[PDB]
Formats: sequence, structure tokens, C-alpha cells
Amino acid sequence: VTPKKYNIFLASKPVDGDRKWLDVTNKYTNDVAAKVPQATHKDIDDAIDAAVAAAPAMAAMGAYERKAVLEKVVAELKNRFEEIAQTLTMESGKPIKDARGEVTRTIDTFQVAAEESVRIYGEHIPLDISARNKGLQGIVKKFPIGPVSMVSPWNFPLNLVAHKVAPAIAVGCPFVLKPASRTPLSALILGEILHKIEELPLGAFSILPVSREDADMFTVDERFKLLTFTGSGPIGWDMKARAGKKKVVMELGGNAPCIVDDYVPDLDYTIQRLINGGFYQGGQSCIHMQRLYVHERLYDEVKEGFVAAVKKLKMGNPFEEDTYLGPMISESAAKGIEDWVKEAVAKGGKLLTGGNRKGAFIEPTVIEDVPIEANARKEEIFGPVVLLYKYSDFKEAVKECNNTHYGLQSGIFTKDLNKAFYAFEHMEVGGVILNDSPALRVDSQPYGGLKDSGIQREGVKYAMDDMLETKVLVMRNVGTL
Amino acid sequence: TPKKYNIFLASKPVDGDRKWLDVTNKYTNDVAAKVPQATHKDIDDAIDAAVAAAPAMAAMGAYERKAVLEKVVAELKNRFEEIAQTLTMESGKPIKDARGEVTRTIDTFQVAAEESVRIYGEHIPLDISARNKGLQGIVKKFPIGPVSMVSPWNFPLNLVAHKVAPAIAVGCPFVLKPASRTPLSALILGEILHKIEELPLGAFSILPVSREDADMFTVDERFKLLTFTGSGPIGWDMKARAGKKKVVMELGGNAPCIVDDYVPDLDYTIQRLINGGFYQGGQSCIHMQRLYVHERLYDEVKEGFVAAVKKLKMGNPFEEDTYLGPMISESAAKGIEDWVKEAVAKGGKLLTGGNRKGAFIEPTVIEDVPIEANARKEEIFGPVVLLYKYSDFKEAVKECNNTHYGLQSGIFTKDLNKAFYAFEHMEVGGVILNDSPALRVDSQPYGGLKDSGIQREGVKYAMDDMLETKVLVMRNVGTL
Amino acid sequence: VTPKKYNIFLASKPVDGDRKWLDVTNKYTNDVAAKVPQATHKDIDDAIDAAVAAAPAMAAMGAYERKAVLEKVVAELKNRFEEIAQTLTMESGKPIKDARGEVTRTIDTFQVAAEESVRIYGEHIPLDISARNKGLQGIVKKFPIGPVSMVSPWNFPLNLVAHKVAPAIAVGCPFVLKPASRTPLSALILGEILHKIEELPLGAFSILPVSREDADMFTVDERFKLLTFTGSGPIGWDMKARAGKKKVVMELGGNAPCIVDDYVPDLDYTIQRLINGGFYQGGQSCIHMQRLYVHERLYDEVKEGFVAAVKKLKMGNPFEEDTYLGPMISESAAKGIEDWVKEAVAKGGKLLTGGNRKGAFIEPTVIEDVPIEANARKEEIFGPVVLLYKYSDFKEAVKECNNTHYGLQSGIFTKDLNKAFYAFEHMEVGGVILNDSPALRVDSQPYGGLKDSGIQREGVKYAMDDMLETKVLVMRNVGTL
Amino acid sequence: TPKKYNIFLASKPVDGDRKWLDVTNKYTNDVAAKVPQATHKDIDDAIDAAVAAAPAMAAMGAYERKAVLEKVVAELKNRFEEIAQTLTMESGKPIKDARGEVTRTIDTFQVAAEESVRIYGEHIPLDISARNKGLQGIVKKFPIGPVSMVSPWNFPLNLVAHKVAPAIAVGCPFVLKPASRTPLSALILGEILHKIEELPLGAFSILPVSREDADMFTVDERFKLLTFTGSGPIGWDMKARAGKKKVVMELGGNAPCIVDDYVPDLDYTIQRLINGGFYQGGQSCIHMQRLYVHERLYDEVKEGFVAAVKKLKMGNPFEEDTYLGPMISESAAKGIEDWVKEAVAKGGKLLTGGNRKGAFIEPTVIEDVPIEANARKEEIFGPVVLLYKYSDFKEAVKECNNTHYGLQSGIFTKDLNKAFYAFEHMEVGGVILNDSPALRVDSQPYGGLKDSGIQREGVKYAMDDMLETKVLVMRNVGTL
Repeated sequence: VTPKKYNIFLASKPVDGDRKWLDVTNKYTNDVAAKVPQATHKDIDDAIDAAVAAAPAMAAMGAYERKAVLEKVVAELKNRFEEIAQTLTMESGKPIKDARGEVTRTIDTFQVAAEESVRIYGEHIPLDISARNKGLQGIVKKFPIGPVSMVSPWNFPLNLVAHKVAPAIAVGCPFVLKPASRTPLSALILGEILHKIEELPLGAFSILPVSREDADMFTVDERFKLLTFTGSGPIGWDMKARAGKKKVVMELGGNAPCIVDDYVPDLDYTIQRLINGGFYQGGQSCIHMQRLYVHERLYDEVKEGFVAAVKKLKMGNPFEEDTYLGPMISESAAKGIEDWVKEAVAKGGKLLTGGNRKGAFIEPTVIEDVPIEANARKEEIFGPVVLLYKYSDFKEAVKECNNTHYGLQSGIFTKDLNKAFYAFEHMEVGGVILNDSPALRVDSQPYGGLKDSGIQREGVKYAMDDMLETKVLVMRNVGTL
Repeated sequence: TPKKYNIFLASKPVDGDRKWLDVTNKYTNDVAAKVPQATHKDIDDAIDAAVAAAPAMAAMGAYERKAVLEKVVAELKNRFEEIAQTLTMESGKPIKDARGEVTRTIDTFQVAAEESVRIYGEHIPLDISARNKGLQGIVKKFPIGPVSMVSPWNFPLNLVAHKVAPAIAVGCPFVLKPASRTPLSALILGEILHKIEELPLGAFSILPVSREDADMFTVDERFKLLTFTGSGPIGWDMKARAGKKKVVMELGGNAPCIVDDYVPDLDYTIQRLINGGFYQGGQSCIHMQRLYVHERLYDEVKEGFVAAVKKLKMGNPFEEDTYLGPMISESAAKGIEDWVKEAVAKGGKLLTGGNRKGAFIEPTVIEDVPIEANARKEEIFGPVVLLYKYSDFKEAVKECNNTHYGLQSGIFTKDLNKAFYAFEHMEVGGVILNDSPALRVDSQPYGGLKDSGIQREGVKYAMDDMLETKVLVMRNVGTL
Repeated sequence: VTPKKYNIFLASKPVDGDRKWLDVTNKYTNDVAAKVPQATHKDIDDAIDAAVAAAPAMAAMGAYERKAVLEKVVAELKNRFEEIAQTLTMESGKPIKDARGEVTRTIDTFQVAAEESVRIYGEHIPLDISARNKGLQGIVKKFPIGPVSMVSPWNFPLNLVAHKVAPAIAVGCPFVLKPASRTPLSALILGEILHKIEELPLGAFSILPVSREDADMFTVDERFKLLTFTGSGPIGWDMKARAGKKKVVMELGGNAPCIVDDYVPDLDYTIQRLINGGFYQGGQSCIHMQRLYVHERLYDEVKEGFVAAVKKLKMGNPFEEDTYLGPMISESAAKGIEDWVKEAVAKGGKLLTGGNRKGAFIEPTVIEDVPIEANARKEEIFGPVVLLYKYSDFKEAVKECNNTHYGLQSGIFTKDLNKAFYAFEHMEVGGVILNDSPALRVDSQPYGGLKDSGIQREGVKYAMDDMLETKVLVMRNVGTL
Repeated sequence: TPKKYNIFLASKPVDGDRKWLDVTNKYTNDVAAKVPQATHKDIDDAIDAAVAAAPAMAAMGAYERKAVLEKVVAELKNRFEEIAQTLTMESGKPIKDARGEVTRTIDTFQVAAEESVRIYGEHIPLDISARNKGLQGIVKKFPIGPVSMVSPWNFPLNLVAHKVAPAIAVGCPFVLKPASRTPLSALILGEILHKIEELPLGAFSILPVSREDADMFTVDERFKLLTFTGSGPIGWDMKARAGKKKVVMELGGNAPCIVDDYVPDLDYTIQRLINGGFYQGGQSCIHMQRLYVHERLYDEVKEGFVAAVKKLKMGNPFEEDTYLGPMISESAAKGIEDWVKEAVAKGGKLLTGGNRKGAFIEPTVIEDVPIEANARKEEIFGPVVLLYKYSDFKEAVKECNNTHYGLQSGIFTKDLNKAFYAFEHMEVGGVILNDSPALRVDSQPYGGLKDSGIQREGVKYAMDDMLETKVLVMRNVGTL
């Protein structure tokens, strides 16, 4: 098996040469499936200088030119669909059905960005609000913030890249992207696509897998006006603390709960959505449903149906069409999950199903009554593990949903008008999912959270706002001859 | 001795040798006021003055428009009780309801004062394709120009405020035709406006008009907008004859309410149903005329509702504890009484009331009135509620829609899906959730579908109809 | 020359059968190039009944389904581009270069509508503005108005159809379209495209060229919730007067002026834009530059350059690639223009160039100092005629621009900040064109006018507003357990 | 005898045995006031009270938030002269400028009152693709929670109002650290707020703090937002140490102005340049520090500008005709004097002023100061204007941008393209057209690029940073 050689992108151009090689493994077989050049400190410096130099031409592009770039990306993603999905499954270990879903969502993200690029509206504001302000009016317009530092994760290596790259192009910001070293190929495929687009100025982008020795440049470099990070909370908060003067956007982890107070529209559909929330992407999602709170009257029926449905989930080769659950990103990630499951049961948790490790594979797991002191309850598991709880009081269930240091998304199943809006009002999250699990994300919704889950929002039009600066033209007696 | 009033022609109080209009006390029937009636020449002069004042109205600073509206707010607060007393006298509405109307008028003028300094425009990119390279636009809103206002007798202060406050907030001159039965509230606004120096001369006229000249408010080409609140047949005929001008119509209704639950409880549900069915004595375009109660709740609701209507105090509207005052006229009361008798003759079961005493109609509840009866198909505009039972929610929504009107509807439910199904399928401008359809917030978009009219009132929505869009398309502006 | 037989569209289906034929002539050769079935009174009744019956399924479509219809129209227009352009030139007489420009603009119109179909936003409003309103909030949402009556013109038979049809589909309104009898083929091509789109419910559309005896149904029929008309002012105002209860939108004629107070960026570019304004579409445009006001210091230079440039304009066969000016819609239209030119010169106007008729062809004409009483000055000429005037005072030039019973668009060439904004403030029009002639229209801009030019605005998002009804959900203590 | 003040802890006036801080009259240097200094325990208690008050703050009706802000407006109008006198005393700003600051503060609180009832959300379709069928969303904004506020000494009332008014308009509890040199303006707001019943207990604290405890306002994890106005090096260091919370920074500037024309005339242009160059004695973040005049206008502008500078009355700020008061301290004045001497030593030509008399600095104009001089390189925060000539407009814009600050810029032009070229290319938050960069409307988005900070103030923009977005994603809601 000869590993495929890829190029990295430095100031819009494919580079390889005698640079050191980064190995990319097939997450199922563990074989090196690809070799990618590793960027040097000088390459990163050159990338940042090129982004600064390309900022005026990026800012001078017509709205239709920014749109044409994004539409060309959409067309190339559709054309290379299966190839991109196969590469995604290979480097991330996610089942091929989920990989195809990610490519579809990436197409939607670039498509929303294409439409938004031609809709950056400004305001005409009256400023004569009092007599002392007579004859004043303003024009409020938004401008590109400038060069953007992007650091993306390994769990959605295409879609979570798209949620940074598509808004940057829609606005007219040059960028330097550091893809995750474990999954950089999805990002490099975008680089190949972007390289062939003539409308995009030279130096508008760089996509560089970087060593640990130079990774800090993406945090501290004063030439970037914005740092946008998606990944681990402790890493993210530390980057925000050391970023310097630049603006910071963070999309971090979660410990998403779901309340089941009714079956909506029925039990079968409720179970299917709970299975999706608890085990989609093998729990390797920042909005994975980690905690399930079921009302007393429904508890035995839900537990029975839920556990029976998790026992039917196909775990195996992610390249197979009928695989529901693929392996974890690494054997070390799987060992960590296994340790937390063992600890949860040692502390009093009742194992309902799964909990066993087979290399990088973790069986879909359900644990009942895990105490607050256990790591599986307190921290983001990021694995196919669901913590099942019973409740008698709705207000108390909402309070328990909030009993976490995370605040990304929450789910609620209810037929009750007041319970639905009480949950919207009191759940300490960025998004409340009504009659679906918290694992739901529309690529146009404001996505992000409170507490340790991060700062600001992604979702194309919201991510674009963070890449834009407000400027007002205050006009004194303009139109007076 | 009846009080003598002035009318307002080109911002100035006028009287002279004009024909006198009697304004009667709607309880005692005594002539309480004498009002000059405008001539054809006064209307012509009013329209010419509005056309002449349009440039100065359009040139006012946003803070000047605000100062006018804030001065109206301050004068309404200062003359509160006097205005409320005059309101009860000319409209017949109980003094508690009249005070409520003055409060809502203060809120309407206050919302307009805040909106006057918030007329935003857009900066739009216009380079949407290669052929449109180097193009950008500034979209700004401008006063439409002189506006013709025709107001009703049921809320002679607040339904005037909903036309006048947006016109001032935008910078439109106007000519107002108040209802001849209730012109005093409109005339008190004129008195206030007359004393405001910031408002250009000729910005307003308030003229009670004969029927031989009333058509000028419809057909005159100098008016850029006609805004009418009143009777549907009158309104639709005015729209047909308006000519080139834009037309805004706030017409009647036949508002239904679904009771599928008690929210939060039975007591509160009954109180809101009483308010909807009998507030302003049913003389409201959003009066709850039809009540649909689910079969499992029917007997309990009917019993509680009928017991509560039997406790309603009917009498002298000047008395603090009076709930139900008289109808606008004895003829209005006779008409309601005829429709009640016809409803019972066609199979309707009278649960309470139905009797007339001069201009007074007892609060009435009739069960199972057929679709052929006038009380069911047409707006009653009286203290009459039609009660019905249903077994299927979808069918109750379909029956709510079984009308040629479409103003507002009400729904009491604890069900998330029923609440949003009703929002989606009710053919109205406003769906009231866990209150009767008689609810209106002075900032909400208010108006309807079908025979209930066209467009919306509520200060910022009424302002939109008094504004014209203008775009400045800029080719390579900023290229040296 | 065998005329091509077309079908008409009745409740989404192509029909012909036992119907009478409408002749469609080549506006250059006068040959009958096409035969179109004429709809009977029963066909119109069936079309309206089908639109009423399709209204619930139109209103129940997902936003993405409305988008998919519009995107499929975009794809079919691109695929049949040259064929549509050739048909346009044939039935309208407009030069092939202008016909291609009209197909591109129609593609942009349907594309803007596709993007707008997924962006119909509502508001969440606080309603607790005072103590009496405690515990109130509202959700304001927009709903399809219902069946739409559409009456389109002959001067842009594809684009001015698109500006009614694309927003109706973007919103989810069924419609019955009456295309102009002289130019129905462009509308019938949209009908062919629409017929093949499975996402569009059966009966969502009808496209019927209608005889005079049944044309009134489009005005008075109570089953229509909105009438949208583009065409002749006297016809339009009379339809508004007799429409009954339905809402009315009107796009009528104009008598567009242009002020030349400077050369922006230079004389060459100014002359080229003034030529486009005065003679593009052969002046058969509602925003044709009919009146030209040039400052006295620039007058002789502008007149010389402008007259020299009109003398170079190629008039002839609209199928020729280098033809600038094609024939008028009819010989009667040309005779009418010729009469107004002769009347203008009889009343004191000085003919600078053109003014001669050759069948349906009118030479590009320029007349100096035409008095206010002449029809060429008072009314919309809708021909290749420009009325030239000199001015000394800018404020007076603006006042003279406004000295008309129309109010569609105006143009101003200026380097002066205050003159630019004074003109924006005081010109009594829907659109002020800055440093271009009034003949400029972007398919996304709010387009329409004041005075006799009509009521309301077209431009996709503005036309959509008129096809939408506001509904508020007033919520009392929702979220109180 | 110095006046004794109270500080505010969890909405309540406190004094006790706290260490006393002296507040001096900036003209006489006499101790005018004695202010308690908060302890570490007071700050802890203030933050705990703000966390405890956050649910009641978030549960207030929009009209209750409005009523608080309207009560502040009414109290500011009532105590106008007293507040203006206290402002001149503690800040040293001339009484005319102090009165203008109270006016601007009234406008800020008034804008906030109107904005408090206008926090709109969105109803969004979420069915953007087939996989998203049956999805819809409600996007609503929620208070971010407890706010840490750190205010400056240059506008101790208005720059406090720009943090406090949006916090109340939104429903955020807050802990304010006023500048220790000018706390009295902040303590008057506290006195006003203490008497407002609608405001929940613990909603606010106003605490003058020692350097030993000042870091709590930066690092404490109970605060959800840090909003700072002051010195750039201090601000950037606070952003670095803030932790997880959101950070808003309003820092200094080095504002330039281009004079390419006289708009509408020379007299008006000179008056605005004088206002820009010397209003608040240059002790403003938008003070016009650099003046670029086109070569054809240069001699005429220099002559008129220098002559007008020479007429400026410098003296006792309590006098009605004083234009220029003293600097905040003698040390501040000595620093400005050193930079003026350094500018002249490096080649700058002194056209007027440059002398120090205690805390007073004469209004100064220096021509051709090189880029290496501190007076050109850094924010002077004094009555000093750096005068330059240019021949090329594009080059003048480039030179305006030749700074590490980016708050505001000014441009005088009659040219449409120059106006919009400057709007496009000036690296600032606000471009002032036909006025100096010292212009600020209390409703405009105010803030900057580069070292001038992050985010925007101006009531509705400051409210945005105090709000968190929450979406309710609804799956098949309304399906029965």
C-alpha cells in the first residue's frame, strides 16, 4: 500500500519539496494512507506576510467575485463528492454514510456563504436625535477585519473547516488555516479547489499542517486580526488568554443533556432521535447527547426501547454502507473513554449495555445513575456513551440540565407549550432543540455556547459578523447647497 | 348649556357662521356640545394648506418630529381626566374604559415619539453580478405626502391617535374627518396640536364634514394616502373610488375564540372571555363574537361564563363600577335586538340577556345560532356572544375561519402543536394565544384579511404606509 | 416560413386542441413566426379555480422546495440561453445583444428569488411596552397572500415577467399570468420550464395569452388576492380603480430626466452612458432617458459629442450582432413617435438629428428646447427621442426634472457631494441614478415610482413583500409553568 | 469643609470605617470631597450580589427596565446644575463643557430607555435544504449576566452612562469601578439608582478600589463581560488577563483631520478645527491631534487657525467664558510640556503656546513634527495640534492611517469621490464628514481599530455586547 502524497498550500500555491513528512493514517486499519508536507517556521512567516499583502485586493473584490469563488467551491465539492467522502471516512474513521452527510452539509455551508456574500447590508441612520445633533446623519458599513488565523478540529475535518473558510471568503478576509494534524486531507482538498479559482487573489489563503514547535504562531502573531478556534476547551481558553490584541472566536466542547417529558410524535420516532443524539459520529461531537433525563412515568418504557435500539447498532469497518458506529480517533481516545466508563460503574453507575473496548472501538454504552463526582458525568466524554437519569419534577430536570460547566446545546421532547418556552428561557445554552435531541445543527443557525463551550457564534451569517468591522460615516449638513 | 367647540383649519381654530353640529351625551341624550361643520371651501383650503406644508413637514429634523409627539404626550397626561370624561360623554363608554383609552393614546403617541428618531435606511451592495460591477445603493424612506384620515366613533381618541401619531412621526401633513357622532376627542388633539410651535402652519386640519362633501376625503388627487377605519361596505366602496392614492383600511370583524384548555385556570379564562365578549359593550372590531369550547369543558365554561355575564353592571357610564354602558344610539340597540330575536327564531338558544332598554342592550349569550342568521354571518358590534361546542380541534379552527372577516382570533391551549397549528391556519392578522381575540398592544401589527381590510396599523407599521422608498444607485462613488 | 406552434399552460399543463390561434409576428420581417392557442373564458375560470385549489399545497411547500423550483428555472434558462435570446429578438424586435442582456438579467432575477425563498424572516417582538401589557410577547411571521393575477408588458417580455413570477414562487403563491399578446413566447418558455418541475404543485401556475373579451377577468375576479400589472398608465390606473377588494401593485411608464453638471469620470464615459440612457431598447423602456439637462458651461461640448455619437448608432436588422437600434413594436407605434417629433418642431423645438420614419423604424432623434405644451415633453414618448435643455442654476434643473406627472427614475452626473445628496433628497422619483443615466436598473434594487409611474416596488425582495401578509401571534405568559 | 460621600454596595449606600479617598478640585487643588474606599470583602460581596440579582434582572419586564432609565433621565434633569458643578470641580473641565456632558448623559439614558423596549429577535426558516425539512427557529437575545465596568477620568459621567445605561436597558447586573480621581459623577448615578424601586436589590455596586484589589474587575470568573474605557497599555493588559469573559475596550486615539475644502466656508471650518483641536483641552480619545491641510489652502488655514487659537480663554473652569481649563494633574501637564519641547527639539516649528503654568498647558500648534517625536507617534491628551501640509489627497489619507491608533478621522471636502474614498480607506471606526474627528453622537457606533480598542459603544451597540444569542430549533412544531 503506497501512501498518497499531497501538497500543502502556501500563499495560494501547492508546495512539497524537501520538507518533512506528516503521516496520515487510515483510522480503521491504522496504516499510513497519506503523506503531507509539514510547513516550516519560514513557510508560516511567508504565509502570514502573503495574507497581509493580499488583504487590500481581498477587500477590493466585488461582491459577485466573492460569490463566484464560493459557487466554484460548491461545484467542485459536488463533482468530487464520493472521493471527498471516502477520504473523510479514511482519515476520520467516521462511517461512509456520515462522511457523505458531512460533504452534503459542507456544500450547504459554502452555498449559504455564496448567498450571504452578496447580502452584506449597512444602515442609513438619522443622527439628529436631539437639537444639538441637528443636520447629522450616518452611513454604517461593515469592512473585512483583515487576516484571519484559523485552527480547526479532527471530528468534522471538512464541515468545521467550511464554517471558518466560507465566511472568510464571503466577507473578503485573507486567511492562514492550521488543519488538525490527524485529519488535514479534507482541508488540503479545499486548498486544491481554491488554488484553481482565478477570482481569488494570490496569497488570499494558506492551508498548512504545522508541528507543535510552530503551532503558537497561530495564537500570538500580531499580523492576524482574528483567531477562530474549534477544538478542546483547555487548549482554546489558553489560546484566548495568550492571543494578544486580536479578536477571538471559540467553538469548544459540550456535555449536552436531553429532557424526555413526552413522545413526539410517538415513541418510535423519539427513540430514533435519542439514538441519533447519543451515538451519531460515535459520540465524537461537541453536541453529542451525553445525558438523558426521562420523566418517571415514561422511564421504564424509554429505557427498554432505548437499550434495545442501542443493542442493534452496527459497529465495525466505517467503509461498509451498513456500519452505524466506526472506531474512535485513536486507541488512546478509546482507552480514556473505557477508563471513565469503568470509573462511572465503580462510583455506583449501573451499566445497562456496552462499555467494552476492542482496539480503537468502544461499544455503544448506556449507564444509569452515574454520580456528579464521576468524570463521565462532570466532563465531555466525546464517545458513544449516554448517562440515563429519571426525574419527577420538570423544573428540577431543567436545573439538572444546567448543572454543568458547559453550555452548547440542550434537547427537550414535550407537547406542552409552557414547558417548551420555559426550557427556551431557562436552559443555559446557545441552542435549545425542541422535539429532537441536542445533536441537531442546521448550517445556517447561530451555533455556539455559554460557559466553557466557548464565545461567539458560527453558522455562516454569524461567523461573518465576527470577520467584519463597523465603520460609520457621520455626515454634517450633506445635501446643503 | 352645551359647550361650543372650534374646528381646525390649516392648524388654526375656526368657528364663524358655519352650520352647527350637535354632539349629544350618549347616556342622557342631552346636547352637550356644539361643533362647527366644515364647508366645501374649508376642505379645499385644508387640502391646499396640507400640500403647501408638505415641504416644511419633510424638512423637519427627526428631533423636531419627536418634540411635537412628546408635547402631545405631556398635554394628554395633564388633561387626562377631562379627556376621559369627554370620551365617556360623547361615546357612551364607561369611565373606566375611557381612562384605559386615554392611557393607550398616551402609549400610541409615546411609541410614535420613539419611532420618529428611528426611521432607518439601508446601505445595499448592488454588484450582485459582473454586469453590475462598481454599483452600490442607499435606500432611504421619505414622507408619502398629504394624508386623508377618516376615523370611527367606537374609539374616537385611540383610533385617531393610530393615524395622527404615525403621520407626525414620519413628517406627513394631514386632513382628518372625525366621526360626526364623536368629534370632540379629535378636536382636543387639534387644540393640543394648535399650541405646538415646532409643527409647521397647515400641517393639520380636523374637520367634521357633511355627507354632500365627505367624498372629497376619498377622491381628491392632492391626497397621497387614504387611511380609513370604520364600516366595511363604506371602506370597500371608498377603496373603489379612491383614484391613484394608496389606501389603508381597518374594517370590522367577527372574532372567534377557541377554549381547548383553562390557562392558567378556569377563573382567569372566564375573566378574559368576559373581557373579550363584553368590553366596550361589544362595540369593537375585535369584540369576541363567537366562542368555541371543547365538549369536555363545555358545561363548566357555559355555566361559569353565563354566571359571570349575569354579574356585569349595566348603567350610567359616568359611574365608576359600571361595566356596560349604552350603545352609540337607540337605532344601533334596536338593530342588535332585531338580530338577537332573529337568531332565536332561527334556532338559537338564549342563555341570558337579549332585552333592550332604550339604547341599552343586556349582555347576551346565545347558543347554537345557525350560519343563516345575521348575528352569526355579520359583525354584531354589540354585547352578544355566540356559544358553540366542538369535538375536533382542526374542525374548530376551520369553523373560526368560516367567516368573510379575518381580523383577530383567540385560542386557549396548553398544547404546543395546537398553539402553532392555530397560528399557521387561522385566516386573520392576529392570533391571541391564551387570551381572547379582543387583545391589542398599540405597537403590534394590527389589521386583517378578507373583509377586515388591507394593511396594518400599530405605530411602526402605520408609519411604513406613510413612507415611500427611494434608492440612490451609485456608480463608482469613491473612485478618484 | 412555417410558424412554430406553441402550447399555453392551464393548471401547470400544456394545452392547444380545438382552440383559436393567436399570430405572433417577427417584429423585423412582419412574418408570422409563431401560432399560440387562445384561451377561452372556461380556460380562465379553470385556471383561477386550479390556483385557488393549489394555494394550500403552495403554502405547505418547504423553503428548500421553493428554492429548488427557482434553481431549476435558472439551470434551464442557462441551457436554452441563445434559443431564448433569439425568440426574444424575434417577438420583441430588440437587438440580439439587448435580448442576451435580458436573458442574463432574467437569470439574475430567478437567482435572487432562489436566495430570497430561504430568507423570509419574521420577528420576535417584546409586547410588554407598558405595565398594562405585562407578560406579552409576539411572533410576527409572513404568509403567502394567495392567488396572484399577473399582467405583463411587451417591452421586456421575459425580464418583466420574471419580476412577477420569481417572487410568487419564492413566497409560495399560485398565479395566473396574462402575457402581452404581441410578445407571449418568452412567458410560454417559462411555462415549458415550470411544467417539467415536479416540486411545483399541480395548478400552481397558468400562462394564458387572453383575448380582449376575457381580459377583464384578470382585473375583477374576487378569487385573486393580488393584481400585479406592468404596462400602460391609463390602462393600469383603470385596473386599480376596478380591481375590487384585492391588493394592487403597478409598474407604469415614466418621463426620465438626467442632469449633467460634470463629466464623471470623463466626457467619453458620460456620453456613452447618456447614449445608453436615451437610446437603449430604442427608448421602449419605462426608464428611457427622455429629457437631458446640461449645465451652460458644458452645453456646447455635450451637445456636439452626444449628437455625433447618436449619428454613429447602427439602426437595422435586430438579428445582426452590431445593430444598436431595432424597429419599434409596430408601424403605428413608429407613426405616433414621428407625429410627436413633428409636433415638437412645429411648437418651436430645434431638430438636431433624426426624426425620420422608415416603416416601424424611427431614427435616433435629439430635439432642443421643446416647449412644455408639446406631447413629446409632457408625455412618455417610448421611442428613440431625447429632449435636450440647457440650465444655469442647479436647484432650477432639479425643479425642472420634477416638472412632470411621472416619477420613476432620474439621473445626475456630478462630482459635488452636496449636489449628489440634494438631488437624492429633492428628486420626486423611486430611484436616483448617481453618475449614470436614469436607464440603470439592478434586478435586486427597489424599482418603481411616484406620481403616474405607479404604486409599490418590484425588485425581487420588495415584490415578495407585496405577495406576503403579516400575522402576529400575541402570547400571554407563555413559558409560565 | 470637604463633602462626605457614600459608595454603593449591592444597591445600598455604605460608608463605615472604610479608608477615605480625597477628591480634589482640579483648579484650586483643595480637597473637595471624602469618598470611602471599598475593601476586598466589599468587591466579593458586590460580585456575589450581582450573581444573585441576575435572575431578577433577567425576569424584569421591558417596561420596568424602561421605567428605571426614564427615572434616571428625570433625576439628571432635576439635579442638572449641581451635577455640572460637581463635574467641573472633579474633572477640571470648563462649566460650559460640563453642562454639555450632562446633556449628552441625559440623551444616552434616554436612547437606552427607548432601546430597552426594542430588543427584537428573529423568526428564522431552518428548512434551507431537504435534510432540514420541518425545521424553524426563534432567535432571541438574553442578558450576558454580571458586567465588570471600569470607567475613565476624562468624561466621568458620560463614559460611565455609555456602560451603565445599556446594562440596565438589557437587564444585566453590574459592578462599576469609577476612576479614583473622578468618582463623584459615578456616585451621583448610584444615589439616583438607589432610590429606584423597580431595580432589583444587588443589581448595582459602585466601588472606588485600591490598586491591591483592582485586578478583581479583570480576572473574576463570576463576571461574564469586562467593559473598559481608559489607557491602551492598561486595557490590552486587562484583555490578556481577563480569563473566559468577553472583553469590550474603548482606548485612546491620535485623530487626524484632512482639510481639502472649506465647508460651508472658512469661518465655520476654523471653528470646527478649534473645537476638534482644543475641546475638553484635548483630554479626549477623539481630540484632533493632527491637521492635514491642502497646499492651496495651507497659509490661509494656518493664519486663521493660529489667530483663533490665540483668542481662546484659558483659566478658572468655573467661569462661564473659560474655553480651556487645567489638565487633570500637574504631572499630566509636565508630560505634555516635555513632548512639546521634544517635538520642537526634533525640528517642529512652534506657531503658538507650548508653555506650562502649574496644571495649565497653553493651546499649542506645532508645524512639521517628525514621525520619531512622541507628540506625533503617541496620544498627547493635551491642547496640542500637529499641523501639516499635503499636495496629494491619496497621500494625505495614507498619512492619516500612519498611526498605531484608529478611533476617528475627519475630512472637509465638497468632492463626492474624496468623501467616499476617505470612508473606504480610513482605518478608523468613524469618519467625520465636514466636521473634525472630535464629533460623537451618543447613538452612533463608537470605537476603533488597531490600538484604539475592540467592539463598539453607542447605546444599541453596547447593548449587543451585553446580550447572548439563543436559538430555539423547532422540529415539526404545529403538526397535530
